[PDB]
Amino acid sequence: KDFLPLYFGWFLTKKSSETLRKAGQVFLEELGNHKAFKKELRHFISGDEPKEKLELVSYFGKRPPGVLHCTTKFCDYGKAAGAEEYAQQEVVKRSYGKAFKLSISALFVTPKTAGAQVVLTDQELQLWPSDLDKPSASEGLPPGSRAHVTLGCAADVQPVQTGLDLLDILQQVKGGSQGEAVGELPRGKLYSLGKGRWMLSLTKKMEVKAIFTGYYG
Ligand SMILES: [Cl-]
Repeated sequence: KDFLPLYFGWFLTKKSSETLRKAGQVFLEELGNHKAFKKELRHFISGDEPKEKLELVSYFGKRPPGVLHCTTKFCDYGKAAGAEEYAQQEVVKRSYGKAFKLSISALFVTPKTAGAQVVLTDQELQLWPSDLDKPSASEGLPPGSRAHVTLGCAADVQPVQTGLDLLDILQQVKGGSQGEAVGELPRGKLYSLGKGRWMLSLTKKMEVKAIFTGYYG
């Protein structure tokens, strides 16, 4: 029997991966120095940290090696639920190796993860899986809302958490967030969502080039 990839997704080109990685790092630096973030630090960490400055680049140390990616379907070589159905789809086979542009609308941080929110085109949405275990933070969010690029994770967090963290952030702002920004960073408006959750809504969306394919460990 033929096994499947570990996961399907869009793998950023080297240059797009470097552009987004650098924007993520700049965000972490700017956020950690922002007055609003600093005065909410005890909502973010929970230990015996001193009354000194947290460097978010250190905090989010488990950064992807190599290129960045946006996962569609985690397959675990066929062991994940829904893997075989996903992979057999015409659209997946037709798209395999195709180039796409991914639109990044926002960067976000929680105490667990840092990531970029991806807003998929209608063509890209056809590659989004139709799975069976709906996260409660996805209630009243449209399919494909979880799409993201992981930028870093805290030490004991697994990268999958980044999509759950995005969904939870999106739940906070689903009714609209006009007038609610706590402040601004150079590239957009900064939102403080409580419980260590922060979102930079980009003034101008970023656009990265990627290729749809399957990754094998
Ligand atoms: Cl979703």
